[PDB]
Amino acid sequence: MVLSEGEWQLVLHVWAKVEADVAGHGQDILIRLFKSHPETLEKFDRFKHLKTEAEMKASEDLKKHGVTVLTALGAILKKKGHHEAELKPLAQSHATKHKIPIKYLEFISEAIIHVLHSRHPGNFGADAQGAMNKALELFRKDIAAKYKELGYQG
Ligand code: HEM
Repeated sequence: MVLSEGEWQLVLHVWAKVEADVAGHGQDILIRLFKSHPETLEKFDRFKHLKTEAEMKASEDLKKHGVTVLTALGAILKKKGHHEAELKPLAQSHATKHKIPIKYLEFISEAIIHVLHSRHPGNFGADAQGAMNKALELFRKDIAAKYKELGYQG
């Protein structure tokens, strides 16, 4: 798939808002993911023990990881489709070390959309959401293809 320049502009305009508070958005997105799909929390030996949202919010480790995740995703989005170099190491660790099925990447995509919808209604109308969805679908399609090449495609 290929996004138009207009679609990338919608994606990067809302991402610029997210970047005003990377740590806050990161906490919201990961907590939304762990609450909506508790099975995903099982993949994190570091966070598996967290029992409630209050505990998740108070974890400094979880917040730091959210910043690491959003910074990586942000670098990918900014390449506007030419993200092959960035995807390689991410695909390798998530397929071989962490063992993260494409289904889970769908769950976090849903979490990202929910959080942007709640915090940025003015910059995340229908057209903007469609563009963000398309960007994340592209991300998932390319990651899936790399998974296959790496021998996982899980
Ligand atoms: C937009 C989606 C994602 C991005 C950009 C992303 C990014 C990252 C980054 C940059 C790290 C650091 C280095 C590495 O190990 O590769 C990481 C680690 C990890 N990721 Fe992701 N990830 C994504 C989705 C997921 C999902 C959906 C799961 C699980 C449900 C997952 C599980 C993990 C685990 C288990 C680790 C290591 C945690 C630790 O250091 O203890 N990732 N991810």
